[PDB]
Amino acid sequence: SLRLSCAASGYIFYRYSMGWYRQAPGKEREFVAGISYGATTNYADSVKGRFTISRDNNTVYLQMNSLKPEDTAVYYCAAWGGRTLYFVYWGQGTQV
Amino acid sequence: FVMIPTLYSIIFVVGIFGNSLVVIVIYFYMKLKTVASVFLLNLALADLCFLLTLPLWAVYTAMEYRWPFGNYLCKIASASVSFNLYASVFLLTCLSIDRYLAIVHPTMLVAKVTCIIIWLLAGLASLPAIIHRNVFFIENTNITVCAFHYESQNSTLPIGLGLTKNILGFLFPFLIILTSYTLIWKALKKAYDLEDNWETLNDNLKVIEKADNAAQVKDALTKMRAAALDAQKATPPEMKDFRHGFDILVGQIDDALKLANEGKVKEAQAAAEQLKTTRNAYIQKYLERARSTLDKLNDDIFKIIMAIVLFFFFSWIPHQIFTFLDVLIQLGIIRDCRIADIVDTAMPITICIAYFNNCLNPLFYGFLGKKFKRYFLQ
Amino acid sequence: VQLVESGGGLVQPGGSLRLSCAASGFNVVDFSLHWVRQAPGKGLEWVAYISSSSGSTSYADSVKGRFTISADTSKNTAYLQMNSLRAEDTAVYYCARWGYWPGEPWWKAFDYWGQGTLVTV
Amino acid sequence: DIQMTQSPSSLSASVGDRVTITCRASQSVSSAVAWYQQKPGKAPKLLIYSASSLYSGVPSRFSGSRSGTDFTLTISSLQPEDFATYYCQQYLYYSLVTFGQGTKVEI
Ligand SMILES: CCCc1nc(C(C)(C)O)c(C(=O)O)n1Cc1ccc(-c2ccccc2-c2nnn[nH]2)cc1
Ligand SMILES: CC(C)CCC[C@@H](C)[C@H]1CC[C@H]2[C@@H]3CC=C4C[C@@H](O)CC[C@]4(C)[C@H]3CC[C@]12C
Repeated sequence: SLRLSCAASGYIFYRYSMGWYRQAPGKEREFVAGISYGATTNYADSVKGRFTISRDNNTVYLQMNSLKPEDTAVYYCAAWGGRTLYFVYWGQGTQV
Repeated sequence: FVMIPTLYSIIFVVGIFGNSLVVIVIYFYMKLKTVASVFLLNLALADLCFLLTLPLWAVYTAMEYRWPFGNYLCKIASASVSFNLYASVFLLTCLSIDRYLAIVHPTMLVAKVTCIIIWLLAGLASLPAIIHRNVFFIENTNITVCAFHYESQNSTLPIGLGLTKNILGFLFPFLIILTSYTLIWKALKKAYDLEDNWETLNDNLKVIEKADNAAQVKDALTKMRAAALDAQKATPPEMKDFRHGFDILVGQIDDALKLANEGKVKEAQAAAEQLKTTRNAYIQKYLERARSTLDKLNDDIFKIIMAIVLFFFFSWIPHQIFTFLDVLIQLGIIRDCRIADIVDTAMPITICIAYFNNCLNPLFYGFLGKKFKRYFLQ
Repeated sequence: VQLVESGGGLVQPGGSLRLSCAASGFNVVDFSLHWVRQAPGKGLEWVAYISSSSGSTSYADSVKGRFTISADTSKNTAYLQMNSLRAEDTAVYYCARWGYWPGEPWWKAFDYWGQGTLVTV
Repeated sequence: DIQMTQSPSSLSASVGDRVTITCRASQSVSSAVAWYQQKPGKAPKLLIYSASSLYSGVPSRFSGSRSGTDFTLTISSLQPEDFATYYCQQYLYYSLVTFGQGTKVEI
């Protein structure tokens, strides 16, 4: 059971949703988890039960339970938001 | 929200119609025989290029911020909007410089090369809108948006994008507009000082030949000498020719002033009429250059360019202010949730006022310019 | 360069008095010598002037018809002849220098004033 | 017959203070206005000519300005020897010389 962490402070973390994206071998960078400033979790249905994202007070943590070989990839922690003009911040990319 | 699609639609229709008319008239009847016409033609072309992709943003805002046009069209539309801003800015700066040169220092190859360079520089300054602008499926939902992407290394990129707008779109260009229009005002001041002073010298010269007493002649020569001294100071923006022109002139008012002091009206009026010979030999060549500079302000192209320059920077003032507030928030200089929400809720409104000038630039031709021949012919 | 007054003093009202404006340095032909009088406790008032280059004598309305100003090129002096002196002419008389128009000397107004002489009626 | 008017008839200031004297002409005389300093019992001395130029051998603290018809004399830093009477003269022509009423500077 691993656990990934992503720190982003300042402009981010109080107006942009934070979450994780995984670069699967299919090369698509699909959605994994996402938490908003209202603490509304939203995970992909493929990993809905296994993972559990968590927001702190300016770091977001992703909790992993099963860790099947189907989820072995590089995880980018994004940060997306903006009511009218949309901005996306991408993480460095951590391999598991 | 709900007026942004409607404002964008009316901008699109009015601007495309007006800019098509402007391009047609400038290229057909004005025939690009003036440098200001080449820059105005390029401004109209840039406005048309912007308005071509404008309907995409109208529907994109209309369908609750959903982008069905694809990543390529997202990149192209963002690049077109940024290109419109920067190209219009640079063309207005060059128009102001050209107006300053025409007013103060009375060239198609350099004009066209400058237009090409301006288009290339505006395209290069819109490169971030091409690189960091991709469609983004919001989480696992089907909603797609044309978002601005960043990276971990490019954490200061949002500062760079916001500061580039303020500096390369408002700050530096507004200095050149101020610099050019201040030197235009300085030249128009000394062109009017020489013209107004000579009118006082010329108005009282009619009084001398009309009056028939020593008192009225001496009082007329008194106001002619003060005007001649003032006019000698209004040196047009070669130096001795202007100064020696009035050294002879005031020397003839004195000779007429010391003849009216003896009660000799016949010699006071005869010597007063000798100022005609000095005017033509030395001064008349400068009253024409003062009149030619002074009536160029009456040219309708000067009104059009000044109106376009004045409204463009005034319409972009609200957006550059909120852009500067946004970059301060990103820097953390301003740390308050109350201020941030005002900036976020006003950015779409200011971004619409900023680009409203694309549909008003053609209308400045009808209002300011009196040469709306083809606007009635067509 | 200095202007010195002479001939001032106490004279009876209605008499005739002549003032002098002997000068050293410059030449009288190059400058116009003016006369400015200052009443005791009052300000300066322009009285008369001469242009020895051509002859352009002028007077203020308060002194015109009585005062007479003349200059001597050989003596480099300017003479002011006063006639019909009344109780209003008792003032300190200054002889001032003023250049001719072409150039900066004109723009420099009275700059080398006389030492000042007292005239009492 | 251009008439010169000096509103500040009497001014009181200490050493090192800033004193401003204004002058107005009846007609639109050009920048032909001279400022003079007259100590009691002494002939006036030219300070400012052409309404802006500073006469040779005069301290730079004296400043002359013109605003159309309004002529202004200014002293940046007052001095113990700067307490005298100042006159405003328009010299548009030889026969058209009129001086101001005169302003006295006190301690
Ligand atoms: C003519 C305005 C176009 C427009 N309106 C809106 C909204 C908020 C719906 O009103 C949006 C939007 O959703 O971002 N857009 C796209 C856009 C905006 C600014 C710019 C822009 C303007 C000046 C300078 C730079 C940019 C830029 N470049 N890259 N990203 N923004 C480019 C594209
Ligand atoms: C206030 C914001 C919205 C700008 C709108 C006004 C601009 C576009 C226009 C409207 C009226 C225009 C003025 C109308 C008349 C003249 C006189 C002319 O001899 C010089 C230009 C000048 C002075 C114009 C300058 C530009 C102008 C001020």
